[PDB]
Amino acid sequence: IARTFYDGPEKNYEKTMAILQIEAEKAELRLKELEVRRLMRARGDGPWYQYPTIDKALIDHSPKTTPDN
Amino acid sequence: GWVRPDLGELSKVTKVKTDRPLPENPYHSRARPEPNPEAEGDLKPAKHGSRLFFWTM
Ligand SMILES: CCCCCCCCCCCCCCCCC[C@@H](O)O[C@H](CO[C@H](O)CCCCCCCCCCCCCCC)COP(=O)(O)OCC[N+](C)(C)C
Repeated sequence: IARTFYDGPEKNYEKTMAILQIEAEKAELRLKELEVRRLMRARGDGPWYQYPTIDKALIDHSPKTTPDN
Repeated sequence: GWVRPDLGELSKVTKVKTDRPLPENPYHSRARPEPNPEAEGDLKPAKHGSRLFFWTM
């Protein structure tokens, strides 16, 4: 029965280790992502949460019929 | 010996030569804040996919 239908314990052992490593990495990544999101929303210095500002290319840098603009 | 200017002359844009130095900062501007650094590097696939709850990709 063991030869025909089942395998050794080493296979399940090492598969369990691989699964545990994947899940632990995923958990640490989720926590890190939450912290990064909080920091980016608080500060705004990162790529995320970059709300638009007025484009400076719309400014007209020409004499304005009045020296004091 | 004065000649009256013709039409279209007094409205011309003319060059003027002066010794007055060009102002360095007439608007009295401050130092602009430093921008966000860049998005540098090569894109790599997401680590363990989406990582959303039970999904494996
Ligand atoms: C000498 C013996 C004396 C005592 C006899 C004891 C009787 C025991 C027989 C009863 C078997 C119970 C069913 C359990 C089947 C296990 C299914 C599965 O777990 O096994 C698969 C193995 O496949 C097997 O071939 C399963 C075949 C059994 C199919 C059962 C069907 C029986 C129904 C018969 C009904 C009558 C039909 C006629 C209708 C009129 C696993 O697939 P695989 O991942 O690859 O193999 C991994 C292990 N390896 C790598 C070491 C090989």
